[PDB]
Amino acid sequence: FSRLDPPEAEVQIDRLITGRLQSLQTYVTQQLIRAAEIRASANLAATKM
Amino acid sequence: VYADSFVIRGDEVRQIAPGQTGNIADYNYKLPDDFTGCVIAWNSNKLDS
Repeated sequence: FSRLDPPEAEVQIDRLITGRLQSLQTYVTQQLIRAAEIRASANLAATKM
Repeated sequence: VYADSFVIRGDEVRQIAPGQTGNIADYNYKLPDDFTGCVIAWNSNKLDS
């Protein structure tokens, strides 16, 4: 926002908004799969106990 | 539609664009960041000078 002229800068920061959004989307997706294999083992512990 | 009209120096004809600072757009006539519409610039050394 300091060096770039304002309309072009908006273009260059579109990389950072969707770059971090892809990083949260990837991180959340791994937790969704990883919570499935824990609930498959939480239901195995609740069955054993 | 909302028109405008003024005469400036030829050095600062590119200073008018949105988001450009200087002295003409800092003291006399500024355009918004979200400016929709455009300008028609042409040399007038024959008439105004």
